[PDB]
Amino acid sequence: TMSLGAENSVAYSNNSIAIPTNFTISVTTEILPVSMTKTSVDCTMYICGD
Amino acid sequence: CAQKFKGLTVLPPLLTDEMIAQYTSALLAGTITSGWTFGAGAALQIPFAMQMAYRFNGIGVTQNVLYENQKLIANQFNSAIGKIQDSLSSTAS
Amino acid sequence: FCGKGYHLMSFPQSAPHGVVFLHVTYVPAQEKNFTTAPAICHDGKAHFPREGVFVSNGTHWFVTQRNFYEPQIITTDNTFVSGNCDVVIGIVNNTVYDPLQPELDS
Ligand SMILES: *[C@@H]1O[C@H](CO)[C@@H](O[C@@H]2O[C@H](CO)[C@@H](O[C@@H]3O[C@H](CO)[C@@H](O)[C@H](O)[C@@H]3O)[C@H](O)[C@H]2NC(C)=O)[C@H](O)[C@H]1NC(C)=O
Ligand SMILES: *[C@@H]1O[C@H](CO)[C@@H](O[C@@H]2O[C@H](CO)[C@@H](O)[C@H](O)[C@H]2NC(C)=O)[C@H](O)[C@H]1NC(C)=O
Ligand SMILES: *[C@@H]1O[C@H](CO)[C@@H](O[C@@H]2O[C@H](CO)[C@@H](O)[C@H](O)[C@H]2NC(C)=O)[C@H](O)[C@H]1NC(C)=O
Ligand SMILES: *[C@@H]1O[C@H](CO)[C@@H](O)[C@H](O)[C@H]1NC(C)=O
Ligand SMILES: *[C@@H]1O[C@H](CO)[C@@H](O)[C@H](O)[C@H]1NC(C)=O
Repeated sequence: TMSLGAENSVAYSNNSIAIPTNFTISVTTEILPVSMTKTSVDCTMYICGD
Repeated sequence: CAQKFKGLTVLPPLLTDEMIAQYTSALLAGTITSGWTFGAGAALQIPFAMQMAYRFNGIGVTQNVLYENQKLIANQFNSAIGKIQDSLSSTAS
Repeated sequence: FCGKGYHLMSFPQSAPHGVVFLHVTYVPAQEKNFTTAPAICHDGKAHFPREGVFVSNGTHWFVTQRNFYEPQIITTDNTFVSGNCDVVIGIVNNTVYDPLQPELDS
């Protein structure tokens, strides 16, 4: 059976807050199609040639 | 049963109805206990009143308004949530 | 939308029958426990931060930005006054330093 992910629990409280003290720079890619191949068909020859 | 035969079948979905509920519950818990920080990295806890005050500050209203009308806002939210059940339970789906 | 995290900038690249993006993002790390309060009462008045949060180093109190740990002394230029000290739930007694009267008293 597939696993959804790792279990976690946030330490919520009446008066508690967390502030980061350091940062990381991340670079990610992303691929998107734009165009495909252009084609043309000769119907008269394809239906019956010669 | 369910028409069947003649080579017409129905394939069950990959994700059952329990995994989706687990995902939605996790999302709700994260939104409640972290705000919007869990969508960009590690989840950071913060009191709910402060998160709502910052959300008010994000739309051009100073944060003291919530700290003065917290009870009224909570009552309005509770009543609005309560009305949704009656709205959905009606036959006019 | 433009990458995962806080977007900074992007650079395009060409691919056959397509296009490739490179997203630069800002990701926080290394959080720490802290104690927070919604408001601070000094002289029967409620003080709220301008663009920060209230943090406590166990004993003292500071104000810092929400995305980076940078403590500062709570002054009258960091907070604004509105109301009294009997309507906000969770208010904490403290002192606010005035950066004008004590030194520039001449
Ligand atoms: C914030 O995080 C950065 C990393 O993203 C920290 O920089 C890294 O600091 C460690 C030590 O704390 C460096 O490791 C050691 O560096 C010395 C000096 O070059 C080297 O001789 C050792 O062999 C070891 O590698 C690490 O190199 C350094 N990373 C970079 C890219 O410079 C930074 O210290 C953190 N700042 C705070 C305030 O936590
Ligand atoms: C939390 O931060 C305060 C602010 O510096 C620390 O205060 C100490 O006491 C006085 C305040 O200026 C200084 O003479 C000490 O040098 C401070 N200690 C430092 C800077 O390490 C306080 O010690 C910090 N920790 C706790 C648990 O309160
Ligand atoms: C914060 O300061 C206020 C005002 O100084 C305190 O309110 C006083 O509380 C005492 C009891 O400890 C009463 O006898 C006084 O009548 C209150 N008012 C004044 C003007 O002194 C308050 O107790 C302090 N602490 C907190 C947590 O609010
Ligand atoms: C937070 O404070 C409220 C009001 O004092 C209290 O009812 C609640 O139990 C507290 N939550 C805790 C201590 O986890
Ligand atoms: C903050 O402290 C509590 C109890 O002292 C602890 O359970 C929690 O893990 C701490 N936070 C972090 C980020 O470690």
